[PDB]
Amino acid sequence: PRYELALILKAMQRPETAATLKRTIEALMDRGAIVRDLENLGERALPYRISAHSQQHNRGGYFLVDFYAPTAAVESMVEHLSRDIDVIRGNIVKHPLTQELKECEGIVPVPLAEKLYSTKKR
Amino acid sequence: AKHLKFIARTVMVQEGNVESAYRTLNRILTMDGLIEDIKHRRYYEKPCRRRQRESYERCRRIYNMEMARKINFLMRKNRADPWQG
Amino acid sequence: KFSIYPPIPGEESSLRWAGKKFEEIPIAHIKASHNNTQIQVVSASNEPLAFASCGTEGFRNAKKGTGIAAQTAGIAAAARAKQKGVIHIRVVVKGLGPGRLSAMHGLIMGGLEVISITDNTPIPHNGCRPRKARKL
Amino acid sequence: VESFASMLRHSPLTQMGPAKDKLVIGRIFHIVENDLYIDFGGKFHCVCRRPEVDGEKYQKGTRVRLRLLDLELTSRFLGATTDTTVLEANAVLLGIQ
Amino acid sequence: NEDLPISMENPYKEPLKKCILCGKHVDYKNVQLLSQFVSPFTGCIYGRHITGLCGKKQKEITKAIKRAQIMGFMPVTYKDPAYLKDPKVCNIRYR
Amino acid sequence: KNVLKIRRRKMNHHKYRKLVKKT
Amino acid sequence: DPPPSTLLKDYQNVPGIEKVDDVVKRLLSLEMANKKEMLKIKQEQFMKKIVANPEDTRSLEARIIALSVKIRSYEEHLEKHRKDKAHKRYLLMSIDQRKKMLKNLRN
Amino acid sequence: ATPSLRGRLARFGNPRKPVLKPNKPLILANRVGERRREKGEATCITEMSVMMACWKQNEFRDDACRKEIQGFLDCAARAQEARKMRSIQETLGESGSLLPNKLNKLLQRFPNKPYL
Amino acid sequence: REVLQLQEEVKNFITRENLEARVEAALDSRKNYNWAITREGLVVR
RNA sequence: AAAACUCCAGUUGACACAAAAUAGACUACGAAAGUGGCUUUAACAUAUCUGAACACACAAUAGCUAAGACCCAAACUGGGAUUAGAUACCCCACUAUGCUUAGCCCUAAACCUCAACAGUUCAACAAAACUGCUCGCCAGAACACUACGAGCCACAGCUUAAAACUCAAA
Ligand SMILES: [Mg+2]
Ligand SMILES: [Mg+2]
Ligand SMILES: [Mg+2]
Ligand SMILES: [Mg+2]
Ligand SMILES: [Mg+2]
Ligand SMILES: [Mg+2]
Ligand SMILES: [Mg+2]
Ligand SMILES: [Mg+2]
Ligand SMILES: [Mg+2]
Ligand SMILES: [Zn+2]
Repeated sequence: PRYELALILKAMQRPETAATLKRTIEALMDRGAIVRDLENLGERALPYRISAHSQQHNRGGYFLVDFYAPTAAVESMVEHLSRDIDVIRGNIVKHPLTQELKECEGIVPVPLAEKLYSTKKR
Repeated sequence: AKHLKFIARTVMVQEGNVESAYRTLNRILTMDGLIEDIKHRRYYEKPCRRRQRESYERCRRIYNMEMARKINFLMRKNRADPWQG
Repeated sequence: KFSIYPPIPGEESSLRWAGKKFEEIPIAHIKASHNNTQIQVVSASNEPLAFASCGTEGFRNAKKGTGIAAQTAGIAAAARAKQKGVIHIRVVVKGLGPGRLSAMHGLIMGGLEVISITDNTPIPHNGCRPRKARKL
Repeated sequence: VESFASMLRHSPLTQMGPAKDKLVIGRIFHIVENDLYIDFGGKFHCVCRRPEVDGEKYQKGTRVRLRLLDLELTSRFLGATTDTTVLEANAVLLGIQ
Repeated sequence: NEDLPISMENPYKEPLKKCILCGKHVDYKNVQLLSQFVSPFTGCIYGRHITGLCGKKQKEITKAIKRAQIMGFMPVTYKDPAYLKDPKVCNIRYR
Repeated sequence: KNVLKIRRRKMNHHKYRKLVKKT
Repeated sequence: DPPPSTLLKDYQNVPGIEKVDDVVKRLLSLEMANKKEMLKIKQEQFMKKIVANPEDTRSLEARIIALSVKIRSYEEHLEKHRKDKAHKRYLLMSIDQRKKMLKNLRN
Repeated sequence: ATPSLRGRLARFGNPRKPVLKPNKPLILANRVGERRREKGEATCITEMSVMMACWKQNEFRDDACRKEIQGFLDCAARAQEARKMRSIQETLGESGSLLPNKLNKLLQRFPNKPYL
Repeated sequence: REVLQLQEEVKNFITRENLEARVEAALDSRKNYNWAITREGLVVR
């Protein structure tokens, strides 16, 4: 099935960022994945500080990938990007649009429940 | 901690109105349900009596909301009796 | 027109105090609790300016956790702050307590100007288990 | 001879439809010093407050135009086997004649 | 006979009202929307009676909020200051 | 409701525990 | 135990499987998807090998082969998770129902 | 706006477990609860704080304490006048919040019934 | 009909030689998913 | 109030095998026990029903066996208080333990005390009264979650389970 990799790496220059990206895609191909496309979210200041493998980082580059891969590729890539230092975080998830949206007909009015108690004068 | 300071749970003073600042602060905290949580987490709350408190609070909310609905529904009826005899 | 929200290091902040930006203003810190409240004043760069407490004022176990003791501690800390040359202050409060609301009035009477009030009280997301409930 | 079914099919209410968001003309039959009760149509009268403008221009037989929400105010609560009523009808007025 | 009623549906039926997001899609990346759906100061998630949307969408957006928080797109304590000058959907009373 | 029989069983079981602790 | 590269169940009537690219055939292979695709391919193989009339799930033999493939799935899951009491109970109940229907089929 | 109670209580047709477990049966009562006090009155604390300050500075010099001692006395008198004012206010009727007596009167002029 | 979409999208699928151009193009480009919605349900960017 | 710590406390920076605010006014999953931080994997029986106390598989917390884990809480214990006395309620410190592994024990007010299946419209209290079929259970109180006997990795136990004497009540 489809797998979206959300990638958050440290703020650094285009050459080494592209090096990290190409080696990650090489790891995908080695595991046997097929990349659909690459999406750049861009560089942004992180909301909260993070302690990486060896440092702390306040700014970070957000990238996103979508690809196809088997199951074991998931864990293999998780451990790969965990051993990787340039990446701050990497998370694999599934595609939302693959879950076809159930057709909605609006919100039904909930009538107040009744007959919880018997007819008694008390 | 590692989050930035002076964004959350803040309130800016205007014209040195410290009392109104703290009033707005505790109002928003209670509307978010924070002072309640703090005073309850002072001591540990067992799951059983937690569930009991929670169910009682649900029923209390239900009864109070329905009473308020009927009060707002019947406030207009409280007027000068037109037909005395 | 007034914005209740505080400023941000990213521009723009159109409000200074004594010709200074919001960030570099000193911080008053308050640690409130049942039996005692501890107050401190620190610079923007972590440099502790003034520190005092109800115990240093000379209040006893029953009376450390009161509003009058908090007011006195605020008066003393404001005296120290005015001696060292501090006028404006950003307030930070931590925890519940009787003298919580009273420390601010104490500082004001001492002669400081609180510009903002921040409540960095501890809230655990079910992190740790507190003590067991008392049976009064 | 005409059946009640025919008279209902040609009735003013079947052509009126939903009472909400509809104008209607009416008159008053009883009026207290502070409020006035308009008999406009259907079963119930609608009680209303005297407006600040043109206060004295409200007497018996005055034809006032006004809208209405429903011809009967009711509501069912948690312990109400039969819904509480008001014996009245909510309405808002914005003109006369 | 002809004037009599007949079994028939009610065309006065008001169509079932739909929440602002009943039809639209939600993701863990629309930090703008997911910050509109949370308290600005404390970071607490506004409940259903504050928000005013259906339970399915509330569940989706709250799970997405938690995912973004743990992922890094959003903080946990303080709402992002840049998203404050946006439409206020969630009703409140303190101001 | 009343729990007198429950308390009877309670004291029976407690006395039995004590008896077994002794013997 | 079908191969991994075998395309999915649904994409068999279409004649575009040969003309389409090799990467497309690969991503259409059932090895990419979850194992329930593999399981339905298996039960189709069994029904084509055994049953005279396929496309008849109401049949006792179809129910039996479905439960057998599900039982082997649960067996593999338990062998990977020796501690999964829920799936163990499900497997036991499934074997019991399978024996019940084998009995009534023999009858 | 109100929360539903379809399958919250333990009912016969309710298959799953119950959500709510109220001690008493939940039926709309025909009387409203009566108002309560808020806390124990307190005031003039800052006034007597200034007084004690000036006292310990000037060794009980009343002609110099005049300002804050007068302020303290005036604040005590104001607080007592305010107590009398809020008392007569509660007697004449709370503004915005109607009185429980007349509310109960209305509810018993048109009460709810759980029975037929 | 469903096969044809992902059949044509194979051209969009990157590969090894397309990598050293698509990476640069993507990192040079910028894209966001953020968008809000008002009371009535109108999208706003 | 005492006792305890001052290698104490406040701000700031780095850091966990611990438990997972708000959402949740939601009522969903699981047969039950139970499950509400995030991602991935596998997966959520039976298209007549009932059905083993001759079986099998589970079975909260607590407890046991051998390694490990240490924020916090805490049986026990110690000390300080109160009390005529306090082996407790209050306070401080700490331990088994609560946690991850491979096993064992197999009990709860395990109750929503309301059996499963297919359906309909009055003793009192409680959660209105009922119909057709099916399995299980009950026969005055107490002796009795007991004795004897039989089985269990359990050896202060668990399951099954009486009898004698006494009373006219319970
Ligand atoms: Mg009860
Ligand atoms: Mg909650
Ligand atoms: Mg254990
Ligand atoms: Mg230990
Ligand atoms: Mg239970
Ligand atoms: Mg039972
Ligand atoms: Mg049964
Ligand atoms: Mg027992
Ligand atoms: Mg025994
Ligand atoms: Zn919706």
